[PDB]
This record gives sequence, structure tokens and C-alpha cells, in this order.
Amino acid sequence: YKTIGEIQRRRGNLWFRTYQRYLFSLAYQMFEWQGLPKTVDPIFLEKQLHQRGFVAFYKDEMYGYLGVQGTLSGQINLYNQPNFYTASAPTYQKSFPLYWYDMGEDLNEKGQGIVIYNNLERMPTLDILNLYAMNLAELKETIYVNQNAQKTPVIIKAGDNDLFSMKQVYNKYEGNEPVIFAGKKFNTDDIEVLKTDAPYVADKLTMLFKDQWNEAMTFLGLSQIQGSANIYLAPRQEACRLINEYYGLNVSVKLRK
Amino acid sequence: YKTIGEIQRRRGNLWFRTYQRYLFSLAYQMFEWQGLPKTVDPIFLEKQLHQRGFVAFYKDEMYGYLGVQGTLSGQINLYNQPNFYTASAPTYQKSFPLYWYDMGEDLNEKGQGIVIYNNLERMPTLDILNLYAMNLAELKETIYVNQNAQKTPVIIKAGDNDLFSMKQVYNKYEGNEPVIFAGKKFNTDDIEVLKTDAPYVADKLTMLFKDQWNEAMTFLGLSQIQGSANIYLAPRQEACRLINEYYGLNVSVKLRK
Amino acid sequence: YKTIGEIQRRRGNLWFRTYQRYLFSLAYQMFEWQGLPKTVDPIFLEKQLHQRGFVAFYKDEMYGYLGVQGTLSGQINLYNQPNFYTASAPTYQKSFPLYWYDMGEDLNEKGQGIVIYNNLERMPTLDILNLYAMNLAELKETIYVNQNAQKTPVIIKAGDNDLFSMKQVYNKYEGNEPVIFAGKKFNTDDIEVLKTDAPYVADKLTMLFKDQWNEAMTFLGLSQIQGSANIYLAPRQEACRLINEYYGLNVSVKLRK
Repeated sequence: YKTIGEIQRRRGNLWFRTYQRYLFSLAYQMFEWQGLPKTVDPIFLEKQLHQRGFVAFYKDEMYGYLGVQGTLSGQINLYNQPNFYTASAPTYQKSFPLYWYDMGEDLNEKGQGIVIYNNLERMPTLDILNLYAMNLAELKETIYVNQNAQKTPVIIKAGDNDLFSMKQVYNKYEGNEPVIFAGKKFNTDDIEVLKTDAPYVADKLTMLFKDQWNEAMTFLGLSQIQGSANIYLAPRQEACRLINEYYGLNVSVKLRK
Repeated sequence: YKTIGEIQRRRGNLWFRTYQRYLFSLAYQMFEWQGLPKTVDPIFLEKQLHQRGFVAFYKDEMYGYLGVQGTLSGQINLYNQPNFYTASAPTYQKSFPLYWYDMGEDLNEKGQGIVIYNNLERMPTLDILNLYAMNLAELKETIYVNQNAQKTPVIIKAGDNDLFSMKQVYNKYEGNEPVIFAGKKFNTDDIEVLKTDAPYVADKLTMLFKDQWNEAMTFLGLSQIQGSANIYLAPRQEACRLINEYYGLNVSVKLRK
Repeated sequence: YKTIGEIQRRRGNLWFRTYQRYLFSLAYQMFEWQGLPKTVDPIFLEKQLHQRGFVAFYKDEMYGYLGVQGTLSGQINLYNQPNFYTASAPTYQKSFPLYWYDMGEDLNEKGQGIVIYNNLERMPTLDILNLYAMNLAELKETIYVNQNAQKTPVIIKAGDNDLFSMKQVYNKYEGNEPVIFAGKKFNTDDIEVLKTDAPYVADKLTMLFKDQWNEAMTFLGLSQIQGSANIYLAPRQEACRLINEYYGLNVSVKLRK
């Protein structure tokens, strides 16, 4: 129902959100988990990973496995690995130690948790998309600005003359003769022309749009230049292995195709 | 959630970090170790190698194998090879001699360590990436600067005239006639035009981006010009051989694919 | 962690070292020796050859085979071949005669040594790399200088006008009309434009980079124009033959692939 005027006013800030909500979603569903307990929502895991970079996996006695969010600690190991994970959720404030490698059978109080990383550098994925979206929107705006410039390549300066008379000849102009300004109506001694031309480049500002889209796909992992999703895949597999070690759960991870 | 204005302000310093954290991670996981003891974290080894260039491998009595960092010595061999390795970690300050070749059975007190090199020149890998990242970011900024220049190819100088009247004709301009400035409203005797054109080259500043990315891949070893990862592979294999010689451990190294 | 500003200041002197330490290493490991005694380090041999051009091979009674460095003599043979080899190492100053061809069984006191050449002209390999590195770095700097020139193709001279007003119209410029400078605010009688254009050639300053890299590979032996590593291979084989003649050791040499 929205009228065209309601959109022409806000143009850059709509393309941006449109592409932002699209790329975020297209990322949230890049990985497919299996063998998980029916209590944890995978969508929550993926969202938290992509937004923040990490998420904890610590079983609770009453509630259950309770895939949970929170912060990391400053008390670390010799190998630059944290020790305990405090939650940041408003209702829950539980804390728990973490588990990285096995230490015989007498490892700990069996109350530890496991953490998952979006990538070895704890870098969220939104920092790339929030940029490529901006680029694509700026491009879609530049394209309009450059296409709307092919209506006004020239201007005519008619100082003393009037507009209605000058404009009606162009209205009753058929084509059997050129345009002619004659009569005492007109002055024809001050008229001039000016070249306001603007080159056409929107044919090339599209290929750039596509290049940017393909670069976003690449640096996202989903397919000049190659892309390796191992950055996001390997830590997940490693944490899955740690989980299957601590417990008896057989978890796996991979793309959707 | 970030608004476009929050990003347009900081542009070069975000692309830089984005590509930096990406290349660093993509390198940290180039090599896959096997047969190692469950006490040493390979990620720590690779990080320390790429950041500094070397890392020691000396077994401790109490803790274990304790893959450890530190400095090198000035007391060297006739073959320009150090003798002992002092640690730089804050909590640990242990020192230990090194082992390069075998000397019968009566070699030493069996308390020596082994060192691993990122490459024969002790050159860290970050020096290449910290440069290619800068190049790529500067390119992504230049591309924006050159695409945003196709909106302002010309300017109109209307000294005595006013802006609202001049700008409303362009608003109620349909297309059945050219643009016409006429009436006592306007002066039409001082208007002029200026060509502020800017060539379009962003179609070529992309191929350069891709060339730089491929060069970074090449000089990294992961695939005009060829790339040899033997620079980073051979010293690792050699140190692995030394380890399997000193001890009975069967270690190996290779890429992930 | 290094910030972009920490690198933009020092640019030429970082690329240089980066490529220098890379080419040196890539050369140190071009040849693979076999059948050697476990006392001599091949890496030392190759380093000394490439750096200086030659290295001696003289067995010692106490220490062992003791692959050693040093200088050459002025007392030469009729065939322009030296006689004795004095060492330059700080701790060792031993001297020993050399062995070039056999003279029956009663050749000498069996205390002679053998020398190895990097090439018939005693030319070290660093003289080529220290040049190609400089060329490549200068190129990587020129490319930046030429890409950063596409932001400032034109300049506008607004003498009497102010900057904020002139710059805000470009900020609230949408695209439905050209740019217009009108009002008593502006003068519009002194504004001018100047063309500061700079051609784009970085698309060709890359192919030159690649040509230089391939030339370095060629003149290094590791693969328009061909390259013969026999320059570095033949004297090594010849010295190996001399060694297998003087002693009973079966040594060999070749590339790594």
C-alpha cells in the first residue's frame, strides 16, 4: 500500500536494514547441529556466537543442559585459556569452571562447563556484514543519483522571453521541420544553451555491487578468491569433541548442504 | 543494530581490524599436528610461532611436557646454533639446554629441550599480514571515495538568483520539453556551468584487491606465481624428527588438506 | 595488535626486510644433502655458502668432521687453485692444506681438507636478492602512492566564501537536482576549478612486480627465460666426489623435489 513518495524520502536507511536483516538471517542458518538434547535451541547458540563470538555449555541440575550466555574471566591458564565462566543473563547469575583437557579420572567435581568459539580470535561475524551492507546501500543510492541525471543534460536561458509561449511550440511540434523560434513574441538575441551532461556509469556500479555481494559470501564461507569456513567450523568441532569426551553425547556439526 | 552513521565515521580502522583478525586466524590453522601428548595445546604452539617465530619444547618433571615460550641465548655453537633456552613467561623462569644432534649414548643429562622454528630466518608471519591488511583497507576506502564522486560531475553558478525557484522547476519537470529558465524571476545573464567530472576506475581497483588477496594467500603457502609452504613446513618436520629421536614419540605435521 | 598508524609511517623499510628474510630462507633450503655424518649441520653449510660463497670440509682428530668456515690463501697452484685454508672462527684458528686431485697412494699426510663452492666464480647469492627485494619494495610503495592519488583529481578555489556553508550543501545533497550554489551567502564570481588528475597505472605496476619475482626465481634456479641451477649444483657434486675419493663416504646432493 505504501505510496512511492513515502519511500523516495527514506532511501538509504531502508536498503541498509533490508540487507542487514537478510545477511544476518542468511548467516544464522549456515551450520546444522545434530545429536543435541531437545532442551537447547540451536538458533540461540548460533545467534549468540555470531553476535558476541562465544557461548557457554554448562549443564544445570534442576533445569537441564541450559545452553547459556555470559562473559569470560580474567583468571586464566598458562596457555592463555580462562578458568571460570560467569553468566550475564539478568535472571540467572550462575558461575562454573571450564574444561579444556582431561586429567585422568580424578579431574574435578564433574561440575565444569564447556565453551564454544565462533573463531579462534573471538571475532563476531556482524562486523563484516554491518560494513558490506553499508557499501551496498551507498551503491544503490549512487545508482539512482546517476540515472536521474540523464534527464537534464542541457538547459536553455531565455531571460526576457516567457515560459508558456516557449513551451507550447515544443508541445505542438510534429517533426516535419526543425524547431524554430520566430516572431516578435521572442527576442532570439539572448537565448543560449549550456551543457550539463553527466556520464553514464551505472552500468559499472552494478558489477561492483555484485563483486561486493560475492566478497561477502566468500568471507562468510558460503562460496578469483576462495573462502574457508574452517575458521568457523573447526572450533565448533573441537568443542563438540570436548563435550563428547566429558559426557557420553555424540554431537556433530556441518553446513546444511 | 548499529546505524549507518556509526560506521561511515570510522571506515578505514574497521576494515583493517576485520581483515587482520581474519588473516591471523586463517593462518593459525594452516598446520595440523598429530601424535602429540594431550598436555600441550597445538593452538598455543602455532600462535607463538607465527607471532614470535620460535617456541621451545622441554619436558618438566612435575607438570609434564609443558610446551613453553621464552627467549634465545647469546652463547652459541660453532655452527651458529644456541645452547640454552631461558623462559620469559611471568610465573615460570626455568632454563634448559638444547639438543641439536646426537652424541652417542653419553650425550647429556637427558634434561635438554628442543626448539621449533617458523622458518629458517626466525621471521614471524604477522609482518606480511599487517601489511596486506593495510593495503586492502586503503583500497576499500579509495573505492568508496571514487564511487561517491559520480554524483557531482557538474555544478551550476546562480549568483543573483534564488535556490527555491531554481530547484522547483527540476521538481515539476516531466520530460515533454527541455529545461527552460525564463521569466523576470531569473537573470539568465550570469548563469554558468563547470565540469567537475571524475573518471571511473573502481572497476580496476577491485582486480587489484583480488590480486593482493591472492598474493597474501601465495606468500602464506595456501595456494602467475607459485608459493612454497616448505618454508614453514621443513623446520617443523626437522624438529619433529629431533623429538622422535630424543624420545620415543612418533609426531608428524602437515597441512589440514 | 599493531595499529594502522604504526605501519603507515614505516612502509618501505618493512616490505624490504619482509622480502629479504623470505628470499634468504627460500634459498637456504634449495639443496638437500644426504649420507653426511651426523656431526655437520647442513643448514650451516648452505648458509655459509650463500653468504660468503665457499666453506671448508676438514676432519679434526678430537672434535670430528667439523664442517668449518674461514678464508682462502694467496699461495696458489699453477692452475689458480689455493693450497691451504686458514679458519676465521673466533675460538678456532686451525689451518690445513687442501686436496684437489689424487697423486698415487703417497699423496700427503692424509691431513688435508676439501672446499666447496657456491659457484665457479665464488659469487654469493645474496647480491641478487638484496637487489630484487629493493625493487619489489619500491614497487609496493609506488603502487600505494599511485592509488592514493585517485581521491584528489580536482580542487575548488573559494576565496571569499566560507567552508562550512559550501561543505554542508554536499552533505544535504540528495540527487533530484544538480549542485547549485546560490544566495547572498556565496559570491559565485570567483569560484574556479582545477584538474589535478593522475593516470592509473597500478594495473601495470603489478605485472612488473610479478615479472621481477619470476626473474628472481629463475636466477635462483627454482624455475620467456630459462634458469640453470647447475651453476650451484655442479661444484657441490664435484666436491662430493672429491670427498668420496679422499674418504670412503658416499655423499650426494640434489634439489628437494
